Amino acid sequence: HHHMLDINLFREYKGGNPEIIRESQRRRFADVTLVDKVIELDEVWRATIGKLNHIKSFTGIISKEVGNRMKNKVPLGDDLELPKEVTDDVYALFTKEALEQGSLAKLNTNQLKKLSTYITEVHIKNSEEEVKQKEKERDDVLLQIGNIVHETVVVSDNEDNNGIVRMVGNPRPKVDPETGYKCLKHIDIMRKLGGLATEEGTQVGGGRGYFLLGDLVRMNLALQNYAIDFLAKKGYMPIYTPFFMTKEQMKKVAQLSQFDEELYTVTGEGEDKYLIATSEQPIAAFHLEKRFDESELPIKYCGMSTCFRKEVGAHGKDTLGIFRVHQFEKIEQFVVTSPKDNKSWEMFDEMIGNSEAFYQSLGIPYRVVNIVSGALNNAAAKKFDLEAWFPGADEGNEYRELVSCSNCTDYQTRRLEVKYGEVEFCHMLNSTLTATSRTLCCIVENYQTPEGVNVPEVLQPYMGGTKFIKFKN
Amino acid sequence: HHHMLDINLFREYKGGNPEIIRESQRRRFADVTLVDKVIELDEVWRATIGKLNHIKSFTGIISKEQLKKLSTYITEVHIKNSEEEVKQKEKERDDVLLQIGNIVHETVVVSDNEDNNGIVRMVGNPRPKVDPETGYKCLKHIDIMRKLGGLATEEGTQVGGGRGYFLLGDLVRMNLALQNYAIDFLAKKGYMPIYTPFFMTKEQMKKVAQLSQFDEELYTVTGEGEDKYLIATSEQPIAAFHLEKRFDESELPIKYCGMSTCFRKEVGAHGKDTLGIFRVHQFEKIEQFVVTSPKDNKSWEMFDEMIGNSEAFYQSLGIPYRVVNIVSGALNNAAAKKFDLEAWFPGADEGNEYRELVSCSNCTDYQTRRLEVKYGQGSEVEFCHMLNSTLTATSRTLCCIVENYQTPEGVNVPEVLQPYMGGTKFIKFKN
Amino acid sequence: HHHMLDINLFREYKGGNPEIIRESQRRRFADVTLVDKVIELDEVWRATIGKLNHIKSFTGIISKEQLKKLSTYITEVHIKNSEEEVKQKEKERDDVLLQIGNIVHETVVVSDNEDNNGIVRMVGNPRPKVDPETGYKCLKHIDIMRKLGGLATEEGTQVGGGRGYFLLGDLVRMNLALQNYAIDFLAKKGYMPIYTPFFMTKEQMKKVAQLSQFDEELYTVTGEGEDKYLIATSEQPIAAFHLEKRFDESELPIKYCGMSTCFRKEVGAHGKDTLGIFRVHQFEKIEQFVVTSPKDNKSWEMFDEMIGNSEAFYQSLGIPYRVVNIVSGALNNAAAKKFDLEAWFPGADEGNEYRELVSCSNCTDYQTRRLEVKYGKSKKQGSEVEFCHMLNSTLTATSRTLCCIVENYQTPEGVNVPEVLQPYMGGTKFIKFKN
Amino acid sequence: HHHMLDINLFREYKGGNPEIIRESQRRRFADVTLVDKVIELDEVWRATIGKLNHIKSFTGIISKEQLKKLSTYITEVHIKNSEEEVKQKEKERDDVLLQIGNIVHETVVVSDNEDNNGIVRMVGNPRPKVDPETGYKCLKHIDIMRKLGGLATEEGTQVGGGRGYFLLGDLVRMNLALQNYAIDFLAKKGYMPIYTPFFMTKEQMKKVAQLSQFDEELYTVTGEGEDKYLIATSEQPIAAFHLEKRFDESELPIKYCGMSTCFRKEVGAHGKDTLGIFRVHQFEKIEQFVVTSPKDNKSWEMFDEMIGNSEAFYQSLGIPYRVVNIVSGALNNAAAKKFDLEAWFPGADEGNEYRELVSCSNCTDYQTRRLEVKYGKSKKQGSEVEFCHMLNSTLTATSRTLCCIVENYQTPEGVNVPEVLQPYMGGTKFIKFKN
Ligand SMILES: Nc1ncnc2c1ncn2[C@@H]1O[C@H](COP(=O)(O)O)[C@@H](O)[C@H]1O
Ligand SMILES: Nc1ncnc2c1ncn2[C@@H]1O[C@H](COP(=O)(O)O)[C@@H](O)[C@H]1O
Ligand SMILES: Nc1ncnc2c1ncn2[C@@H]1O[C@H](COP(=O)(O)O)[C@@H](O)[C@H]1O
Ligand SMILES: Nc1ncnc2c1ncn2[C@@H]1O[C@H](COP(=O)(O)O)[C@@H](O)[C@H]1O
Repeated sequence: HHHMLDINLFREYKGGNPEIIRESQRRRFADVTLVDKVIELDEVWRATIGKLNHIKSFTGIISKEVGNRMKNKVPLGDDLELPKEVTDDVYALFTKEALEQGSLAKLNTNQLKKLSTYITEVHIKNSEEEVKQKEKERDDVLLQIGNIVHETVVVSDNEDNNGIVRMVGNPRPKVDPETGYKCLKHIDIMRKLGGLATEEGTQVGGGRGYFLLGDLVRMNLALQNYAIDFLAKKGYMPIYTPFFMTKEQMKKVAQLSQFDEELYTVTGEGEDKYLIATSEQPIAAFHLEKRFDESELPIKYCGMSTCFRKEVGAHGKDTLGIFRVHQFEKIEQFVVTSPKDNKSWEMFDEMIGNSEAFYQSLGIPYRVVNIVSGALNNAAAKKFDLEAWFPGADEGNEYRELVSCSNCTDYQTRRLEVKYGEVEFCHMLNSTLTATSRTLCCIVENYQTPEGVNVPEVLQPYMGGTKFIKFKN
Repeated sequence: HHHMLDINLFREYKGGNPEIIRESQRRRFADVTLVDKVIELDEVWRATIGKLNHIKSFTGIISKEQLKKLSTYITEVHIKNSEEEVKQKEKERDDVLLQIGNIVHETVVVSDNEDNNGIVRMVGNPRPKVDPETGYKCLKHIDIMRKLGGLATEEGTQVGGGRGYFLLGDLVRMNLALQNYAIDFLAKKGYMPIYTPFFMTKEQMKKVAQLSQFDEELYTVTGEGEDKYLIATSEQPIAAFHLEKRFDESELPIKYCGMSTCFRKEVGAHGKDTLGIFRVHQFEKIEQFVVTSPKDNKSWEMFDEMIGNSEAFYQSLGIPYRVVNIVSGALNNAAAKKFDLEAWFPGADEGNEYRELVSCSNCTDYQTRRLEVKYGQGSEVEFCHMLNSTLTATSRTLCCIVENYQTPEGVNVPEVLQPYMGGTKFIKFKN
Repeated sequence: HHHMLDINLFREYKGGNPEIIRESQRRRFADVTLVDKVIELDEVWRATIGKLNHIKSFTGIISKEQLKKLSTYITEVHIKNSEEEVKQKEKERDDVLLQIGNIVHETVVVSDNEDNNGIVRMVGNPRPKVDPETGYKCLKHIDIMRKLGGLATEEGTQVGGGRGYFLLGDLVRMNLALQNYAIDFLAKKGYMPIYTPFFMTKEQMKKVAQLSQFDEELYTVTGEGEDKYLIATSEQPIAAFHLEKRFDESELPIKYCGMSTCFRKEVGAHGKDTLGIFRVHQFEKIEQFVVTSPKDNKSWEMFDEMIGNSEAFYQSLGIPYRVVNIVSGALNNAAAKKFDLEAWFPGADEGNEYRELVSCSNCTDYQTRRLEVKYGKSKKQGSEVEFCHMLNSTLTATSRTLCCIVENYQTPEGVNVPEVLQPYMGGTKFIKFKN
Repeated sequence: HHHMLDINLFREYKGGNPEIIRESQRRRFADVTLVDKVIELDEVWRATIGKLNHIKSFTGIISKEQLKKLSTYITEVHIKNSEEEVKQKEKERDDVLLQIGNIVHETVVVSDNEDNNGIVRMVGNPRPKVDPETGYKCLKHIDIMRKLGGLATEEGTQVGGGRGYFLLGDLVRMNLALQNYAIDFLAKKGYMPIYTPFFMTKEQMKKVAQLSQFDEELYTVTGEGEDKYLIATSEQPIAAFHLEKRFDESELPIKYCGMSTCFRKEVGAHGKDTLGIFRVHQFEKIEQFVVTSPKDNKSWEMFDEMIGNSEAFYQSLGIPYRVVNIVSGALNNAAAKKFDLEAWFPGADEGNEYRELVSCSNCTDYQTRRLEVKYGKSKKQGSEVEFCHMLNSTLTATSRTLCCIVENYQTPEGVNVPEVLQPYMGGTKFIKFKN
């Protein structure tokens, strides 16, 4: 059983288990004290409701006394103001001892009706606002705690400890044992094909800018076309998205730190917008405030978009070619599931399995890696990456991520109000199928020859039968 | 013979013909007085150079003869003053010249009203708006796509702002099929596929776009490096790709099959074409882009080839259309001539059935001058010619396809696209 | 001999050695093709000058001898055109050259992974994380500072945004003691104190910062005059202080004790080091900054002297550390070599105990070229003048140093004040936990 | 008795006294009609509540007794509509009330012209501008600092923009001595040192600054998270530190020794004080900041104590000064009273010899209302709770104080170090002119 993060989990008196949240924070190497802060604020909130109900009882105590006086035909008295001693402290009049000793008998009936009005206007309203402030204060701390980390996640703060789950395929050696031919790197291969112009690309579009030319363009399309067919046949609905999102929409699907490191701003028509970093962002927002029955789940989407990333944190990293760029196309798996019966965890296995079958069909060797708990973002309960073999890489850098697959359970569906059926929420998952510029880098390295690049068998029909791309220089 | 716009054409005494430029300005319904301003500024410029040479000769007259202090004074006070003043008049002259539009080709219909666009030819068998044998009236593209379950404008606008959309299901696969087929179609005709940056730096965009496009058309993108613009068409980065390059006759023509998503603010078009994905802020477009020699009407022959390519494309899709000669008053400053292909939309409102799907333009050397795309003379060098033409903008082409291929039960897939969609022949209505 | 990066080094037939530049690019894991692009552009530039001078000969042959209009045409159409083409090719060559990083020093560990940073030496006696006799486990800096009542991250972030903090009470006094002691420490070594603008104009900042720093590191400040940047380190304005100056051998070296608040966006480090004041947007830093002669390996001797100063500083504080040789792939474009001092944090999570407190870099003439800090007031070499060298080294960044002190000097009852800081704290020897 | 500005004071029939508010507006030379506008809006607000409660009676009369749909209609169309109208009128009333300035204290000089600032007292023996025996004329601070070699406005403005400056050498050490001595001085009086964020979010800055400060005074800082403002004084973040807190009598007063760099656009002062570091965009300031009980004139006693602290500070430095009572028309909206300390500048132009070094203000509860700094943890008075009082007073802004020191301690050969600062300067007694 994997827990959802909600306020009840913090409440030891209501069947909750706050130590689970502390343990998740420790595995995230995050602020463990947030758990006790939420508990403290929740208790103050609940105590504040108790005070409000205590003040509200004063209303009934007054009206009952007024009612008894009217039945007994007691004169109302003059239109007197409340004594300063009463309004200095109305609480002192409503103790059991004070009432028995005749606290209200000191006031005529006109004064009792003024007192009730005063209590409503000055004390009940003040307490009602204080209840709202404390509720928001608690909820604001709760929003800072990350999703519960799944028990199968490797507990570590260093991705050197990412668990190697399995290895699939036959990675060609960097140096051919019979001819001594050393595998070239993707950028040299693509330039030797005449298919890549980083010089005009950066002149025209800024850093990391590129033009792709010729057969590499046709292979770029072939990958997209095949990926969409591949997922459509597995029941994933193809969906093409806006590449813009309004800022208020983006704030519902992304972490605030992504805004400075990752997201471009776009201005000039209507509200300022962000360019999307992944079709997962608009496809998530697509579900804003919707409700789904068990009979309507799961919902499977094959998302398609160009993706834009500022890569501010990665200056000086992967600066050669189109492995790490600001602009690339990506085919994405996106699934909404029931929150019941470990279905989202079963869907996680299905989605990483889809990506594995995809790269096996391409003849791309890879390994599946279990991402350490300290590196998960706040939404993910678990993340598997597929790291593919790059036989032209510099020593030690041969396995590089091509795919990430995450189960976010109900972390984002809560923020988007994607309800199931004290509401319950759906679960959401996402997984890369293929980001094509980096997959093209991997293909050209694994399929290179001394004369050019072989086209993977499964892509040949999607390229009009082209079997081979010959070096031009 | 079609004239290029350069400073020599303004100079009647040097073999030029400024009345050609005045007549071109009248056909554009533009500021005709700009021609006389260039002539006046050019004459003042030439006289200023003459005064400088007259001043510089004073140096030589002196040199033959404490007599050096006068000579230095002439250099420091007069020669420098005139040499800088020549630059001021030269930049001033060129600044007016840059405002004059390209010479309008003789075959362009001369008019200020696009109601007078010339209908060059009509090709195909457009289906009637209403089937005479059943009474079934063709639906509009937006209704067709929604009945297919393939279009979500509601979530699209919530997520992406005005005109935002999601496309779903078989329509997505048909969108890709159009792109995949278009690229194959042009690659087989010798057009090199090229995928471009969708960003351009502002200095680069200023070389390939008119200044008004920045306000009406181009989004700004910020956050990494210099502020940039989203491209409105792959023609913009592909043109910039040729910045300061030079080509021989043997290296021409250069033919590109450009591919990109395109982004347009459509500020001038609020309230126009507000239903569906006919006019949007974001769409994919396959573009023909060609650089030619400036000799022997080669660019005009390439113009005919390019509109012919688009015609063959829509014939292969079974899309009826007409070719339209855009009136001189509607040409932008770069274009010497523009043909549009307007396709039949049987679901359109009465009178609105033919709508632009393709524009095809010969800009001769107007943009290559600004980009320094030289042909092959010192400063008397010549420049190449550049042309561009839509092959297909896919969201609007999809609108046209579903209207022309609709039935009461769904949408037939055009025959030529079926292999590009895994063999799908028909898309059934879901609601 | 360590080479400076200039155009002459690219010209193999004219005494240069471009393979040295190619090997530096490989060690940086950077774009090697830039070297050949500069060579090609320089050759076209030199050929364009050759064509221009040959056209200029037409004047002497013709003008010495009514074909006089031809001479004007040749000047107006060909000579002017060639002159403009030379200026364009020179700028094109120089723009690519500016993209190549400084020549990496031969003693730098060659690697793309900082796991291979060379451990040069270790100094001190690091206390165990767990007391061997009592089992008391060293607390982390943030918990210590909160138990002292001296750190308010809650009000800090509400008032100042992410990573914002207030410091209160004796922790403030210790923060100040670090700054005052550091400034005295460097003054005794001949480093002149200098207080700088914390704003810099874009034109000047562009000469001392690479383009990636504008997105990852530098805040923009607006509202008076032109938009400006907050400094990330006093190294930036102190370097710019030397703009367009020339220094003779007798006027070097120039040693400055830089002091400022420093401002850093830390965009690349979202989610990293989020607890306490180890990594913040705002901190004070006492900085060693030196201008040296370019002769006789003087800047390399100064590099050793500057890391030695920082080492003696942390020895005097009783802070154990190690000196680390930063791998070539991690150096920024300006640095020819960088040593870090990584101090012991006994409260850190397992495996994270040694963390950077100091960086020390020799940038030789990479920045002085851009700032035109020339060597020699004489112009005898014309445009072949040499430039001074510049170095910088942290002495102490005080919020992170404070974190290190409180972890290393903690007891179960509070924090001992390091002996050398006690006179700077009115004799306070100990700060007691309040909760 | 000094009144707080709250809605009850506007209600003449309910124990208030609106003429007191009108007279405060007249003394401020501000908009008197705001008082009657608040009165009118409050009356309409109270009448709207009366109509709403009367409509609510329809439920009890009707609902107690198939005309049941009428009750729903009355609730859906009239009661909800009246409830919204009450909230709107309350906000409309409160928005006008926020525009009225704090009640001006009775001891404030009533005038619109600061020429009438009251001279409260003068302390010290100001040296003559011209030496009576030698005729030596006192130099101005900028010339002194340049002759010491300690001030670089040329590099300062090139690097940092207008008014930018570097300080070098012993002037830096004296700048630092002022800060360290000031912090020790206030610590002995029980003021806790506090170091603050120099950034503030817009939501918090709006609670401690009036709208005109955003255009004239506050820089905007952008690039990480939301746009923020640079602080103009540590008073701003230290006030915000108390957001939504409640303090009992036993927890007051709260005394802070604020320290920060301060940033000011000085847009209103272009062309004013353009020579040297008397008026700059960036300076360090040691600040007295106090929260007091609202009872028994305690904040007015604290005001006297705070100006007294500043006076003893400048007496210890041997700086002659005068205390000035700032005219009512010049007070900002928050201040009920403001005293300035104006020090003697013997190098100033004729007539400009006394210039502000210190401002000391009692803001009573003007800001604590906006920050919800409540008095008493008990809620026995509900929404009729009282707020604490807040005061602030400069101890020393060091660049301007340095200007005053060098003019007052100059000789023909250099500058004497004030006796009390000598231990803070390693015993340096004198700084000699270098040129
Ligand atoms: N800057 C980039 N350039 C190219 N491909 C990228 C980039 N960032 C991510 N990708 C690809 O997209 C996948 C998903 O990335 P992420 O959403 O960061 O998990 C990666 O595994 C890569 O294949
Ligand atoms: N805002 C738009 N939305 C969709 N398609 C467009 C839009 N603007 C232009 N197009 C398509 O792109 C082609 C070229 O347009 P233009 O570049 O204006 O000549 C048109 O004929 C349309 O097919
Ligand atoms: N964001 C930061 N917060 C606190 N201290 C920092 C930060 N960045 C750098 N430092 C300190 O400043 C020193 C020099 O940093 P750098 O200029 O990056 O080499 C480091 O060794 C740290 O001690
Ligand atoms: N622009 C400035 N430059 C230097 N010192 C200043 C500046 N503005 C204010 N000060 C100092 O700070 C004190 C308090 O200023 P204020 O907060 O305006 O009352 C003044 O008395 C001056 O000593």
